[PDB]
Amino acid sequence: KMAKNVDKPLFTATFNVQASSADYATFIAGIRNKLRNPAHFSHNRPVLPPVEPNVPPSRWFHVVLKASPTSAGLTLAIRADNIYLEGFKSSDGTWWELTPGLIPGATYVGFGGTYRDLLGDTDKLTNVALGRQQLADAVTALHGRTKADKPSGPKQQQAREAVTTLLLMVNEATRFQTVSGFVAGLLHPKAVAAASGKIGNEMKAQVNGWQDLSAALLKTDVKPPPGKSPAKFAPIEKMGVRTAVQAANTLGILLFVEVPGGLTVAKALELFHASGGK
Ligand SMILES: Nc1ncnc2c1ncn2[C@@H]1O[C@H](COP(=O)(O)O)[C@@H](O)[C@H]1O
Repeated sequence: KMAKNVDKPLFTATFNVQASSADYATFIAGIRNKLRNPAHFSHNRPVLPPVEPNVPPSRWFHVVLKASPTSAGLTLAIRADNIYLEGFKSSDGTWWELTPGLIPGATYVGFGGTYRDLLGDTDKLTNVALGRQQLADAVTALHGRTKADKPSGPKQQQAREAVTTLLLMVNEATRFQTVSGFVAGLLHPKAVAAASGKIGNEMKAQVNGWQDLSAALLKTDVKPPPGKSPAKFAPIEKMGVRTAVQAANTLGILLFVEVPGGLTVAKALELFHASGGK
């Protein structure tokens, strides 16, 4: 079934690609803040509300990426429950989708939104150059797409790399303080040489295990039966995350996961609604 409210975003976050590192950090933090379930934090990190059951994805936000403070932005359509990128809007007004048949009126771009779809393998995230120019070039490539272009092998490859670039610099940045901090570290004033960088294996593991890391921290919040010890964090060595404090420093915003003894989908959504959440 088709998604609802794709063009009725709960909020819009906007970033000028030439703006400062501080403004980028502010931009990412604001996304996390607007996505949060105000009734559910873990170690003072925000947790997303659960995914709504019995309905197709009906909660969305937009990210607008601008080449400059005056320029028309590239609009991204992202789910507000799991931060999945599913759509982007080019300058001619065409909505492109990463899943065939998901967004009403949209045109399928020719490939999917998983890293296997985009790179061939999730192990290849360590090969993707990130930085200010890569961000700007990705915005240019996707924003300039027109409905009438004849797709080509090279153009699709360009489009894949552009989507991958944005997924990392927007979506994964939102999910992980490690990734957002890394990207913030690549952004400098014009007086500084152009810079680019690739993520290491720890961040790759984090990106490929968001649910696992979210669940691992959530488990530590479960109050024990009386007369027993608080659950201890189970290390995830591949992510470089051995303790709950490290997990908290790593997680930008947690995916909601039902863990034994914790909130259910229904109860967390009940608390979300009671706190004003939409
Ligand atoms: N369209 C997407 N946008 C952003 N992240 C995604 C997308 N699809 C998959 N992921 C990531 O891949 C993980 C596994 O997704 P799945 O294929 O649904 O099991 C998710 O938890 C996300 O971290």
